[PDB]
Amino acid sequence: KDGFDLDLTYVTDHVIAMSFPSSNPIGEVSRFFKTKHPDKFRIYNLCSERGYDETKFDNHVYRVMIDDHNVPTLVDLLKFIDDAKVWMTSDPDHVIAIHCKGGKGRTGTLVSSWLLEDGKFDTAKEALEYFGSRRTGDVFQGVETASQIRYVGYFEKIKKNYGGQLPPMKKLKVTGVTITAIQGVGRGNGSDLSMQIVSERQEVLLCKFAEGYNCALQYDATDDCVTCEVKNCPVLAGDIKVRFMSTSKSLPRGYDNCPFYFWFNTSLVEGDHVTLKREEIDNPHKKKTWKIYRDNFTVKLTFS
Repeated sequence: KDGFDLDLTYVTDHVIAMSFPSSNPIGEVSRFFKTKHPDKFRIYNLCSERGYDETKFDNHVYRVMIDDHNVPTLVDLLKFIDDAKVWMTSDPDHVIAIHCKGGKGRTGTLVSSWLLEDGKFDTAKEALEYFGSRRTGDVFQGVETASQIRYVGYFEKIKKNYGGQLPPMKKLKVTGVTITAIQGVGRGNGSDLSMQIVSERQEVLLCKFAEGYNCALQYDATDDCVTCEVKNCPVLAGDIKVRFMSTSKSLPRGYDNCPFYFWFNTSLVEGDHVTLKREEIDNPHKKKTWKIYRDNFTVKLTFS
């Protein structure tokens, strides 16, 4: 129309979400920002997996390293918010454009936190539905995973309860895991399952439930659940991902190459446990899986 053919959306007049500038061919995305926002744009590339020629955008590209179907570190989220705040407030015509690839999970985690920082919404849930409504009211139109939703909620908590800065440090050891509604999940008794805890991109603990490898499994058929005592957990600090793997052929992988997983940050855990409902766990949150993960499916981690 103005001669551009692009997956690009104005979420607001000064906040753009878009797809990856590939070589949207990069020469056209580049021409677009140089034509409609000359000297007044800043681009954010959220892809851990891929960069590009940032000189097509006059070197005004800020990188946040986020894995697809995952979350930024909370530190990186807050740094992004500071960088965008300085850019956005130094000139009424400055704009920010946010992207990775799918225009959706990673992009919506940062756009929705930005919309909270700018005061347009009071709650993560409204900012999330609002971004969902600009791409396509459902929070799962805003981002892809339950951890993405959690991290926008972490930003809201930081803003509201911790003065816009990180909370006092809390460190944890996982000593137990409990999974309810286990029938129908893999072998229905925990025996196909293992659990990996990942910190700073590395495995810090692996548990294999049938074998008692760093753990001991109890299956309670009456209560339709499994408990496992977790052994040898190192002290955990910061953003932690917990992944559950299965030897079972009937238990499919969703995102992240595993049946189900989640992120949490140790300083934002309340008390001695975290319990997540089905819609709060990555992969069981998708309705295509709700004959495997029933409505009372939950994962609880116990801490010391």
